[PDB]
Amino acid sequence: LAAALAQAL
Ligand SMILES: *C(=O)c1ccc(-c2ccc(C(=O)OCC)cn2)nc1
Ligand SMILES: *NNC(=O)c1ccc(-c2ccc(C(N)=O)cn2)nc1
Ligand SMILES: CCc1ccccc1
Ligand SMILES: Cc1ccccc1C
Repeated sequence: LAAALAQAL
């Protein structure tokens, strides 16, 4: 999940 969101940055 972290990566799925972190892709924004
Ligand atoms: C949410 O973005 C997210 C993505 C990927 C993972 C995750 C956890 C563990 C592995 C892995 O290969 O573990 C082997 C011990 C890969 N991806 N978690 C959360
Ligand atoms: N929000 N995105 C990031 O912080 C981020 C974007 C892209 C990458 C990344 C990592 C590794 C490669 C590669 N060719 O090995 C390319 N892009 N990391 C973080
Ligand atoms: C694509 C997720 C990510 C974001 C920032 C740094 C590394 C990786
Ligand atoms: C590992 C991680 C966690 C939360 C936001 C961004 C990144 C790259």
